[PDB]
Amino acid sequence: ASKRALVILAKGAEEMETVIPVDVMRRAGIKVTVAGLAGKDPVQCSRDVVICPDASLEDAKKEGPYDVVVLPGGNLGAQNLSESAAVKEILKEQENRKGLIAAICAGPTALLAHEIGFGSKVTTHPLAKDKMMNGGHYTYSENRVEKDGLILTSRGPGTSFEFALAIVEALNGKEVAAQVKAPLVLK
Amino acid sequence: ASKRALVILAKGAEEMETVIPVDVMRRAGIKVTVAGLAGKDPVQCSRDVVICPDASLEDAKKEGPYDVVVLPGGNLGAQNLSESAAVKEILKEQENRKGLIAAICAGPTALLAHEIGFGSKVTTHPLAKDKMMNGGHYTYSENRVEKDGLILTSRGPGTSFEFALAIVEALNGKEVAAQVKAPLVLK
Ligand SMILES: *[C@@]1(=O)C(=O)[N]C2=C(C(F)(F)F)[C]=[C][C]=C21
Ligand SMILES: *[C@@]1(=O)C(=O)[N]C2=C(C(F)(F)F)[C]=[C][C]=C21
Ligand SMILES: [Cl-]
Ligand SMILES: [Cl-]
Repeated sequence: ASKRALVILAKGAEEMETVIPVDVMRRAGIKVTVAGLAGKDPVQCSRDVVICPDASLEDAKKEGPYDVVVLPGGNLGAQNLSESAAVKEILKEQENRKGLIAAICAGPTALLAHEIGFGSKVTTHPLAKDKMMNGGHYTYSENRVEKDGLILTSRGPGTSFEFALAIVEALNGKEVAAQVKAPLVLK
Repeated sequence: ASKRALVILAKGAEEMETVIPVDVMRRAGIKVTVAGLAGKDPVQCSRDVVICPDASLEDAKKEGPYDVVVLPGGNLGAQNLSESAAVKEILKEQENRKGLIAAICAGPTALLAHEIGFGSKVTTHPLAKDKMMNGGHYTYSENRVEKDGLILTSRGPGTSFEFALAIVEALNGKEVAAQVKAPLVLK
């Protein structure tokens, strides 16, 4: 059976951090659901790219659980994710079932907000470190992609391909990740 | 006055090659218009990401000319660009006025279709080389980003940041490109 990914899309999401993982995961044969936090309607991303989600979060939740829950960054997107009780419930469920949770840039700060994965080694965007580290609930890393326990994190738009390929490797294996990587013309 | 970019968005465009340049150019303070080839309606990209354009191409043309015309790739997107008389007119105008033309992945093959920039050194995705080189009208390059005469080309999703930053440098200068680059966490 194909692996399944939930990508939660909120107003102010970083569009590159949303699109790169969606696209790369789909190249890997993962069934990806782009789920609108606010509902079914189009979402205005951080740099004004407007993306139409596949489904509302409310509806996508009914079709869970997923092999990975993905939290894009963007400061205001991450803040919206952090404020959402629906996100909290999804992440708690995913944590309880020992499923992969992936977050990039400021996205990991929603893990802090929802008390997810405490004790894990994590990275974030450099400018989101202090927020993430408030209380010392995680151990900070400067690796471009980091993975500890359930929790896969990464730093910014420029680490999005590495982040996405790490998700691919976790779900579908090293060989599929290498096959998907080659045609991308990565450095 | 701010520089202005036209990004032409067709069905089957590679969404990463569309979003990365739009976002990075907007970070650079460029006024970017995402123009729908087919009209005002949302566009289904190659990997099923749906993007709502800012305007139809028809309308965006009325607001030209632009400092750069950008052609994303995606094989089927590039084919749609190649078949369009409206694209032909836009590119011919841009060429006639000695303005920048930028194209990535299979995007450069639309330049061939519309007889734009013959004689220039160009790159493409490796799998689009033979198409681009039919007739020997260009000189082929394996550089990740190439620039000759009016024509700025690049290879694939994994060269999209380099491509976008080259556009930024051409329009806004080296200093702005470096300022925009740093927070991206590129390697
Ligand atoms: C990143 O996408 C994010 O979530 N925050 C962020 C910043 C910051 F934190 F706002 F400064 C900068 C670049 C990229 C990202
Ligand atoms: C690229 O985005 C493009 O336009 N074509 C392409 C391929 C190809 F050519 F179809 F094989 C592969 C990867 C990336 C791109
Ligand atoms: Cl942001
Ligand atoms: Cl393609």
